[PDB]
Amino acid sequence: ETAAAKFERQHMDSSTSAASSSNYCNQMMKSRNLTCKPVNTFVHESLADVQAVCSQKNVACKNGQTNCYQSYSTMSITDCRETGSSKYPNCAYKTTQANKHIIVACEGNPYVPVHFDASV
Amino acid sequence: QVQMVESGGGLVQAGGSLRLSCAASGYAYTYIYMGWFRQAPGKEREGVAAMDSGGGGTLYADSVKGRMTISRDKGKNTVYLQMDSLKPEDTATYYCAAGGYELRDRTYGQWGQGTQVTVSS
Ligand SMILES: [Zn+2]
Ligand SMILES: [Zn+2]
Ligand SMILES: [Zn+2]
Ligand SMILES: [Zn+2]
Ligand SMILES: [Zn+2]
Ligand SMILES: [Zn+2]
Repeated sequence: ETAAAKFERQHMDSSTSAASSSNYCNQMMKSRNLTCKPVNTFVHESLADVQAVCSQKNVACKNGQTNCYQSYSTMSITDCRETGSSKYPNCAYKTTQANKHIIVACEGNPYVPVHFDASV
Repeated sequence: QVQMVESGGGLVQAGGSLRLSCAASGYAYTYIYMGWFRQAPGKEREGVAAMDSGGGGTLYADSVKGRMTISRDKGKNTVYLQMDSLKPEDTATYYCAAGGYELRDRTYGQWGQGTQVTVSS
């Protein structure tokens, strides 16, 4: 798995415009092999719209590096957060729909996302 | 589209000086890192110098330390390479690059097309 494909497994869902039930994060955190991962975001936009962020607004990454990029547009995202009834073998998540700007770190000679940093 | 504009390459005698200029044209914010890379035939692309948009974060490959100065206009998408005491081993294509981190070229996404620098003997 390249860093780009890890980013797509861990955060992309082009197959929906927005989380489809209060169980979306229970169905997807297990399904993309993240179960617990306390917090995670899926982005409901096409792969090309997410790759286009790597040539938009350059900002600092949380890890101190400086190749992160924040979307000019708000995007549909699902925020997945551990409830208070969730210890790992059975991991329960609160599904929350949001429209937000995203920040990703970008790499490669196809210059593409390899890390989801934040949303704002 | 952002366009990397990039001038100053050419042909000088050993010990001579050149100055490379570069601007990211059409970008409305300020790229945090901009730096310079080079590549001789059949050889790895290697980092030469990088600098952040505040004048800080400066970095140099050891083979050019003492002989090339990078500089930028603070808060702007320009970067310059002043090359002094050039050697035959400095003969290479030199590329402008913007928007990445230090001399980690995989982190850079905007690249200029490169100008020849040749140093005769
Ligand atoms: Zn779209
Ligand atoms: Zn906004
Ligand atoms: Zn959308
Ligand atoms: Zn991630
Ligand atoms: Zn991060
Ligand atoms: Zn390198």
